[PDB]
Amino acid sequence: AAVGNKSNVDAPSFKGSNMELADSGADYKAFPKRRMPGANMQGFLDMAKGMKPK
Amino acid sequence: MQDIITSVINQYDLSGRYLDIKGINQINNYFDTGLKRLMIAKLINKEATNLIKEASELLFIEQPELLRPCGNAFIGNAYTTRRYAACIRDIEYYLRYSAYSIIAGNNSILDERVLDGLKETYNSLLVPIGPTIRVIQLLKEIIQKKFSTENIENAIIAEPFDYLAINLSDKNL
Amino acid sequence: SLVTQVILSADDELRYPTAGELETISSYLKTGEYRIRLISILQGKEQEIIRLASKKIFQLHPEYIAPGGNASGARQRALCLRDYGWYLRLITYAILAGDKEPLEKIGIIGVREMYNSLGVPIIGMIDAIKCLKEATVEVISQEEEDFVAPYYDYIIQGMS
Amino acid sequence: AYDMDGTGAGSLEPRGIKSSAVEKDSRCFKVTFVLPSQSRLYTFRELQNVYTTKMVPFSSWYAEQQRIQKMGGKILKVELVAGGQMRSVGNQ
Amino acid sequence: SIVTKSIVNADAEARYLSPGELDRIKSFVLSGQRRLRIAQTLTENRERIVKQGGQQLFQRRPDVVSPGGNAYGEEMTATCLRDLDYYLRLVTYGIIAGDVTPIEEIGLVGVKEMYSALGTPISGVAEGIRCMKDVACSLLSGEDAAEVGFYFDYTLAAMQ
Amino acid sequence: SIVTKSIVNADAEARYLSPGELDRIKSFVLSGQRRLRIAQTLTENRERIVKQGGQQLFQRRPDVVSPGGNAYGEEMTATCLRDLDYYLRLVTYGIIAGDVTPIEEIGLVGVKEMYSALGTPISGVAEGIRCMKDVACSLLSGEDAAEVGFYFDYTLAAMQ
Amino acid sequence: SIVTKSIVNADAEARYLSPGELDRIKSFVLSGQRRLRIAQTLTENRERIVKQGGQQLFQRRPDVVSPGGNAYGEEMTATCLRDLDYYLRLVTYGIIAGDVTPIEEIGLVGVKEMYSALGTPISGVAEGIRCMKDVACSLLSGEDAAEVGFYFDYTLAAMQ
Amino acid sequence: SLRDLDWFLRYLTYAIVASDPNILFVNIRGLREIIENACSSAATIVALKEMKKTSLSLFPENSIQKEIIEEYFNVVVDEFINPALTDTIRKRTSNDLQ
Amino acid sequence: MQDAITSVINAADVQGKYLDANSVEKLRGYFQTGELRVRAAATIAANAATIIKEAVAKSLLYSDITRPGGNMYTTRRYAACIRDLDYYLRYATYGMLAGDPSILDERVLNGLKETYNSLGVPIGATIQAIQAMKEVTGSLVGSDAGKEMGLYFDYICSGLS
Amino acid sequence: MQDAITSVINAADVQGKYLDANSVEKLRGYFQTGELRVRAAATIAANAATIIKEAVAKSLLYSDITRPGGNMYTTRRYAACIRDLDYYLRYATYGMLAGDPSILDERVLNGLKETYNSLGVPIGATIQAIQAMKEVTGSLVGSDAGKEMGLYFDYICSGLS
Amino acid sequence: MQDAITSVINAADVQGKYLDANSVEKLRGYFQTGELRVRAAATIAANAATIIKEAVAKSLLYSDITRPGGNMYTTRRYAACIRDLDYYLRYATYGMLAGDPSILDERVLNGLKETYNSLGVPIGATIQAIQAMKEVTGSLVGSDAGKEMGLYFDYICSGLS
Amino acid sequence: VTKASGGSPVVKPQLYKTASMLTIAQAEQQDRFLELGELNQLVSFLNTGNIRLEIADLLTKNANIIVARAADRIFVGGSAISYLERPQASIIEANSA
Ligand SMILES: CCC1=C(C)/C(=C/C2=NC(=C\c3[nH]c(/C=C4\NC(=O)[C@H](C)[C@H]4CC)c(C)c3CCC(=O)O)/C(CCC(=O)O)=C2C)NC1=O
Ligand SMILES: CCC1=C(C)/C(=C/C2=NC(=C\c3[nH]c(/C=C4\NC(=O)[C@H](C)[C@H]4CC)c(C)c3CCC(=O)O)/C(CCC(=O)O)=C2C)NC1=O
Ligand SMILES: CCC1=C(C)/C(=C/C2=NC(=C\c3[nH]c(/C=C4\NC(=O)[C@H](C)[C@H]4CC)c(C)c3CCC(=O)O)/C(CCC(=O)O)=C2C)NC1=O
Ligand SMILES: CCC1=C(C)/C(=C/C2=NC(=C\c3[nH]c(/C=C4\NC(=O)[C@H](C)[C@H]4CC)c(C)c3CCC(=O)O)/C(CCC(=O)O)=C2C)NC1=O
Ligand SMILES: CCC1=C(C)/C(=C/C2=NC(=C\c3[nH]c(/C=C4\NC(=O)[C@H](C)[C@H]4CC)c(C)c3CCC(=O)O)/C(CCC(=O)O)=C2C)NC1=O
Ligand SMILES: CCC1=C(C)/C(=C/C2=NC(=C\c3[nH]c(/C=C4\NC(=O)[C@H](C)[C@H]4CC)c(C)c3CCC(=O)O)/C(CCC(=O)O)=C2C)NC1=O
Ligand SMILES: CCC1=C(C)/C(=C/C2=NC(=C\c3[nH]c(/C=C4\NC(=O)[C@H](C)[C@H]4CC)c(C)c3CCC(=O)O)/C(CCC(=O)O)=C2C)NC1=O
Ligand SMILES: CCC1=C(C)/C(=C/C2=NC(=C\c3[nH]c(/C=C4\NC(=O)[C@H](C)[C@H]4CC)c(C)c3CCC(=O)O)/C(CCC(=O)O)=C2C)NC1=O
Ligand SMILES: CCC1=C(C)/C(=C/C2=NC(=C\c3[nH]c(/C=C4\NC(=O)[C@H](C)[C@H]4CC)c(C)c3CCC(=O)O)/C(CCC(=O)O)=C2C)NC1=O
Repeated sequence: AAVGNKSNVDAPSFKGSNMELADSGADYKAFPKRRMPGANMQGFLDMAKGMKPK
Repeated sequence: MQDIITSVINQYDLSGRYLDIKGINQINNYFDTGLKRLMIAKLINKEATNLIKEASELLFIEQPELLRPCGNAFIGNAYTTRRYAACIRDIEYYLRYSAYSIIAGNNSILDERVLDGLKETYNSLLVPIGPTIRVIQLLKEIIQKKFSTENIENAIIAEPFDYLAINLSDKNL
Repeated sequence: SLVTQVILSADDELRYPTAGELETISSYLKTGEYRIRLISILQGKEQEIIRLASKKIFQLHPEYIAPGGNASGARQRALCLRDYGWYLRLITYAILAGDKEPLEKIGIIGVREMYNSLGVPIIGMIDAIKCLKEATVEVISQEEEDFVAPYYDYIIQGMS
Repeated sequence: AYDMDGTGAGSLEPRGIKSSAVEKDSRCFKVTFVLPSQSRLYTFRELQNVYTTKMVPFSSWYAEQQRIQKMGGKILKVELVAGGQMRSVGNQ
Repeated sequence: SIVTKSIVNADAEARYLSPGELDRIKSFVLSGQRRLRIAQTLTENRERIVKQGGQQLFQRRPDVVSPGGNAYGEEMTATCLRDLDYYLRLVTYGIIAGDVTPIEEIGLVGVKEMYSALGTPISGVAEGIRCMKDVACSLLSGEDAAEVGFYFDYTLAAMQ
Repeated sequence: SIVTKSIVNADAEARYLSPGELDRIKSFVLSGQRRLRIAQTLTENRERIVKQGGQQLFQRRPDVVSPGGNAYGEEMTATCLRDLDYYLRLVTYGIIAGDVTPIEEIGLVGVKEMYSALGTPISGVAEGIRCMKDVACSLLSGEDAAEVGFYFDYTLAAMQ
Repeated sequence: SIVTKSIVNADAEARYLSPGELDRIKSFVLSGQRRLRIAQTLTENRERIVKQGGQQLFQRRPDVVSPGGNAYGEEMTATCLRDLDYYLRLVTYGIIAGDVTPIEEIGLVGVKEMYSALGTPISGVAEGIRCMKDVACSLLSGEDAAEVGFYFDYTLAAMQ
Repeated sequence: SLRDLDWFLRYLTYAIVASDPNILFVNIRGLREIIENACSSAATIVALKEMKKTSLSLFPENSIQKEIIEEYFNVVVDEFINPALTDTIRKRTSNDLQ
Repeated sequence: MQDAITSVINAADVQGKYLDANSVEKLRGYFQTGELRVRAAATIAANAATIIKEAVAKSLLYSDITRPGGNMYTTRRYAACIRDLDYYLRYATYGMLAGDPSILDERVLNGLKETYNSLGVPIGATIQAIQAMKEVTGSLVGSDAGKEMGLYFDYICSGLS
Repeated sequence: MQDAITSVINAADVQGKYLDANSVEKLRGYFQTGELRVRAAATIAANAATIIKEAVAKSLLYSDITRPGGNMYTTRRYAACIRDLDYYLRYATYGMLAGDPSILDERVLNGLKETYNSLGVPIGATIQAIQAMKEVTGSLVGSDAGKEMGLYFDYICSGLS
Repeated sequence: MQDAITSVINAADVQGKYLDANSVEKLRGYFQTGELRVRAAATIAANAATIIKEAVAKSLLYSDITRPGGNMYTTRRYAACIRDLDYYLRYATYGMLAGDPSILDERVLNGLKETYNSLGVPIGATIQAIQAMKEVTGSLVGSDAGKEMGLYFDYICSGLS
Repeated sequence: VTKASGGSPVVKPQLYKTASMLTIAQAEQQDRFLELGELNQLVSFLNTGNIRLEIADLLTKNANIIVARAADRIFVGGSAISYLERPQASIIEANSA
């Protein structure tokens, strides 16, 4: 199914959200995509909750 | 290696002259603190297996990352007990060669037997240099806890541990 | 002993003892009897001291005394004081021959595998010697116990 | 060349084992000895038989016999299997 | 510091240090008692100077913390305050060194390459340091606030 | 055999046998029923495997049997087939031992020294074993011919 | 040559050259006039020494040239004589060097690995060099034939 | 304690996926000694023998898989209650070495 | 500095012979993949900054080389990394187009491991950064194109080791 | 020195996580080809001398490296080749079983191209020998097994280049 | 160093004959006990330290060789024992798997009694330690497996006597 | 400060063995192709294969059940299983069991 029907305008793409299913997530890289804190850093995460909501 | 004495005598041999009184004043400063340099050393032998244990918990209490998985950086911190067993072993050496070097009154034994290739060895195994130097001075504060009421034993204890700190640094300034 | 270390250490270089080493023999032999006078003080306090060692090694570690521990039972505890007696006897040897070899050729070299094949916790034996050194301070004055102090903590360093 | 060039005390190469072996010596002993290691209990290496009987040359018997006693060995028997005695020329 | 670059200045010129250089090394070391007091104030006020520093930073730049901002979520906001703890630390070094030489080769040289390569808005981190400056100078007198603020605005200048 | 060199491997390494070594001694002894059947086929087929073995050997290498060849004459040609009976026997040992260890130290170690010292063309005897291999694998199924032929070609490899 | 290995002999022994070594370098260089005459005879007799060399080689080893032999056809037989031209050349080097050192590290070290890996019967090429030896010694007097033949049989020895 | 009750589930599920139990043996030999002061050791042997009792709920016993993973649990728990190996020493022969 | 065509011409020229069937056989094999390499080098040029940002965050972003004392602490030192990683992703793009890794050791590999030892740069973390950078590059250009671009990454990692 | 299982365990361990579905997914893929690799390593062990004899005769047997002056002239130098080619056919067999080329650069590739330049060994003729050796190896073990054994040959040729 | 299969092949080979019905008759007898020996060698590997701890405590733990003056007083000398008893329990495990005691005299028995006399090690207490070690080994592996493992212990005790 | 440098080659320290692993290394150290005994060594552990692998997933899937049932035994105080923290490296993910 393509549903190409008619009047395929270009401008005004709006907002909202959907988050479609991944794939191909069946491959196999050995490393993750990295993050940051943990150890050495629990102090500041707990502490950026403080301003998170501001 | 070279103690404070032999290092002093090589100082006057290179110039090929006898020992003057400025040379002998340097030797006398060792002979005065020489009796004080021993119970510092004798305290370390009595406090050796302890002083490594307080250093480790004081280290990992600030660096919990060292007891965690490395990340994909294959880095040698104290992840596994095989890693932890050898990693406590390095604290043995830093306390040991910094114990002889307290008695020699000179850091000649330090660099040629500890510093030479230290950044070589740790760069191979990807070992932490930052936390490795911080544990060296956790020992320094821990040892200075015992001799604290006066302050002339403190400069003696600080000299070996301070020398490893300045020398293991990649120089930021 | 100390002269044996100088004869050996000078023998692997195929030379007579140098100027510094002959000091090390001469100074050791001039402090001769004071080790001899000291060991007779400790031999008269072996029943003194091991009774005090069993004070604190077991109030510190009731795991070993309790039913299930290694030292549970009379005959297990019977040799328990014997190991203190041999260690204290060894230290009198080390205090005399002014070095660590009688504490090292006996007692220290291979001690962990001895205890590990016996069931004695090797950490507990470290506290036993540390307990023994804690017990020797009371029956000994301040002059001579720091003479015997470095011979004890070598054993603790040897056992780890 | 041979081990007796003029080396003795106070000479540049370190004072060591000096054998009375000629140029390319062809004398060799048949020795027998036990040599307990006395170092396995802090190294924990594998164990090897210490009772050996082997042919050591005359060029290096003295070093070996000087070393077998270094580590507490006992020499049960040695012989000069190959070579002559009191031979001025011909040990080569 | 002022001591090291007053040397390397006169080092390059093949000469010793003038009175203009040696009456300021002299003037700086007598200033050293007052510098450690100023750095001692910022040392154990990092809890408020950083947390209130990120206070005004998010109120002035909600984009960086909003969804899509670089410091979005519990994770990045913690690192969002981590950098402010870095730059607050370097200002304590510059106050004791009497110069931005510590701040120069740490956190300033090539800083635009890092933050451009991290996707972070470099103007946003400049806004963060300015918010820390008002908190820092509010903790000190007027004679000190002309110094502690003085090192922040240099960091503001080099960070854009 | 696989049992003796899986031992002497782990013997040298100061260790016991791993699961990789003990799950194959296990896997080999359950294979032992099938090995004796395979060796039983070659045992009483030596009349055809050898005689047809020397069949193709002379048709492919008439030089060795022609006048001047090493195996020239009725009472040698007999020894010409004797060696093939040897090597056919060693392959029966290798099949039951599960390895060329019997074939290694018999008929393979230093084989070039013997045949060079006998004047025999070592390449010619290699051709003889290959002719025996086609006769041997023609007597067994495909699952077996991957083994019985498998030991011949090892003998072919070491014999040149 | 005799000059280079009489040096490297005395080189390893940390000494100079004895009269036994220097009265032979002396004796060899006075021999040098006679050596070049001997090598000059074999130099422009390679047409007969090689072609008659392969003459007796095929009459004594028809297998290697027969169909199935390694040197079969117009192609391999040309290379069959090429190797004899090689080894005849190395003998001219050994005669002028006064030693098989040129023949050692060329055409002798690891020669069995090459010819075994080429499928060539190494015994066959040894037969070729022997046939060249009878042609070579037939071209010289008795005093010379004890040399020119002397280097061939060394090549015969190392080639089996 | 939950992190290590985690990990005992882990190198076992690395020893099954690998060939041998060797990775368990390296990381469990001196382990009980190191944590012996902040842990009652018998509070580990109870917890380690609960994983085999739980993991044996999964398979029809006297099938092939039942004997495989059972043998890997008793390699780690019985060797857990086992004295740590002694440090190997490298004493040097002459002065300049260390 | 030779491409696949330069290397084919050199070997065919170094024997003084013409381009026979075997030399042109490889050249035809290179022209077949000519369409794949340009599109591979196309997307890598577009996502150069994005690939390097993905590799460092996936390999060595939070490790203690990033923290104080680690080899990457100061901002000059951090900025040198992404400058340094840009060459590996760039020169690998050149090898992917030229079809020959001669440019890498000519302009990257020689004096490289001898230089990092001078500065004290950890070769271990460097290769894992390139390995992670190789992993993201296979994401963009696809499988076979990632096999091509990946074939020069480990060439850098091998020689840099 | 890691196999496919060692590399899978390392990457799953280096993040401190268990063996999830993706890590076991590749491990199942390796166990499926476990039967193919042993038979591939079986026949290569049998025909080791025959494969090397076929490669040198097909690639560099009669070229002028074989003649005087060429890089392979003397018998010591010729004998070093088949000794040298034996390692490439042997270590490639190890990579084919382990399913990971880590053993090659660990024990073959490092200091290899830097060593041939010292001796003056022609890298061009070396790779073509390995390419010809790869061609005969696909003859014995079949197509897909040749694809597996061939996948480590060009890995040697790539890094050795 | 021969197992039961090696010894059967040797005797059948040393007469130059094939493996007749009598040679295969013993080989079938060895394959029948192949399942028993592995499980016997399995549990002995598990309880190696426990078996040696049981033997010394049951035979020579409190005797006066243990007390000052006997040849097992010092800790080096005590530690040599359990090192020494480990070989007897280990090499006996090898004989139990190989089904032939050739490995014992090859690697244990030769120069053994001649060595203990040199050191002054009491052969009497040694055999009783092995006898007690044989007694506990029959506990673990069962009766018939203990009969097999026990058959090589007294072989050591016989030759060591 | 150290005024010289030997260099730091990349070295991967050993971590463990596997049955697929050491037998590849044993014949490697003897300088030989593995033989049919050792080729029979590498094969039937691969033939173990999916049996080893499925033991992981069945064990990995109910990992919490394996860990929790130990928590009921030797930890007083309610559940006391909240302190688990399965991802131990602080990564966003690549994939999760
Ligand atoms: C006398 C001076 C001297 C030192 C210091 C020294 C260190 C040294 N540390 C080593 C390993 C190691 N060192 C550590 C140490 C650590 N891991 C961390 O995460 C922490 C930062 C740190 C503990 C403070 C680890 C984990 C290894 C093993 C690396 C691995 O195998 O993964 C090794 C390799 C193993 C071996 O010893 O053979 C050496 C040689 N050698 C010397 O001669
Ligand atoms: C000269 C050096 C030297 C020592 C030390 C030595 C020790 C030694 N300790 C032993 C036993 C033992 N040792 C202990 C010891 C203890 N239980 C505790 O709680 C304590 C901490 C510790 C004693 C202070 C126990 C309980 C046993 C009996 C274990 C058993 O057989 O069940 C045994 C077995 C036989 C015997 O008791 O004589 C020896 C040989 N041998 C030596 O040659
Ligand atoms: C440390 C204990 C110890 C000793 C004593 C010892 C002796 C010893 N003396 C030797 C030879 C010798 N010893 C002598 C000695 C003598 N000729 C005479 O007429 C005198 C009676 C005597 C001098 C007092 C001679 C001449 C040789 C050389 C024998 C030869 O070349 O055949 C050799 C043969 C190797 C060599 O010298 O390099 C040894 C090993 N080795 C040891 O380890
Ligand atoms: C001492 C000098 C110095 C600085 C400054 C420094 C910065 C630095 N900032 C980082 C990340 C970061 N920095 C930010 C920062 C921000 N987000 C915002 O919205 C704000 C505008 C801003 C903070 C006020 C974020 C969100 C990350 C994580 C980016 C990512 O995960 O991709 C990282 C990577 C992770 C790490 O290792 O910490 C470094 C190295 N390093 C240094 O050595
Ligand atoms: C078990 C391993 C083993 C082998 C292989 C072996 C071989 C062997 N082959 C021999 C002879 C011989 N072998 C041959 C063989 C051949 N002629 C040809 O043309 C063919 C190429 C080839 C056979 C296929 C000939 C002709 C002789 C006699 C040579 C002579 O009389 O000078 C002899 C000397 C006579 C004897 O004692 O039998 C031995 C020992 N011995 C062993 O123990
Ligand atoms: C200087 C020392 C030296 C030698 C000896 C040498 C030999 C040598 N012999 C060769 C071939 C060959 N050699 C032969 C030789 C023979 N066929 C027979 O039947 C006879 C027994 C024998 C000659 C008397 C044959 C047939 C080939 C070609 C083999 C083939 O095409 O497969 C080749 C390969 C082709 C070539 O490059 O020439 C070399 C390198 N190289 C050297 O550097
Ligand atoms: C994969 C195999 C493996 C394990 C299990 C392992 C454990 C390990 N547990 C540790 C500590 C610890 N482990 C525990 C607790 C426990 N541990 C248990 O096995 C019980 C379930 C529980 C007690 C009931 C505690 C409380 C500490 C902290 C001890 C300390 O403060 O020193 C440490 C020191 C670093 C740290 O603080 O975590 C290691 C290295 N290492 C390994 O390589
Ligand atoms: C296991 C990984 C590994 C490899 C690959 C290796 C190679 C290696 N090849 C060498 C020589 C050599 N290699 C060759 C090879 C060749 N000549 C040619 O024309 C061809 C292109 C090529 C054959 C394919 C030759 C001729 C020599 C001898 C060089 C000389 O004597 O100068 C040498 C010098 C020492 C010796 O052979 O004993 C080493 C160390 N070492 C290793 O550890
Ligand atoms: C694999 C075959 C094999 C054996 C068996 C073997 C034995 C052997 N036992 C030794 C010592 C020893 N063995 C013992 C044993 C004992 N003391 C007793 O009272 C008991 C009766 C007995 C324990 C059962 C002792 C105490 C020593 C040390 C002797 C000494 O230091 O003088 C030594 C001297 C070196 C050393 O231990 O490092 C060897 C070589 N070597 C071998 O290759």
